[PDB]
Amino acid sequence: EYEEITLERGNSGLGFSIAGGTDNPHIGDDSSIFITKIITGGAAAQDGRLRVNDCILRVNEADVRDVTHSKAVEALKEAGSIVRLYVKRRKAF
Repeated sequence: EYEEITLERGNSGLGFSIAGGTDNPHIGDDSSIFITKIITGGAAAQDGRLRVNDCILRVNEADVRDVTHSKAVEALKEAGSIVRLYVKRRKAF
């Protein structure tokens, strides 16, 4: 099951936060950064944005799995007006 979320841009804090660590905070093999928390009180929360805690599959139709910490923050922010995130979840066991 996959559900894409197309939210609008912000200005200085959409409302949701993200965590990452490819080569900025500490060395690592997995560049794919994950979400930490969705802070209510922003364009993101206003339109929606659920509580995430994992890495996104793609951003703005492009995979941002090739970034650093400061790049990921900008990869979204600099994504443009409307930002669309795709997330898929497979069922098993």
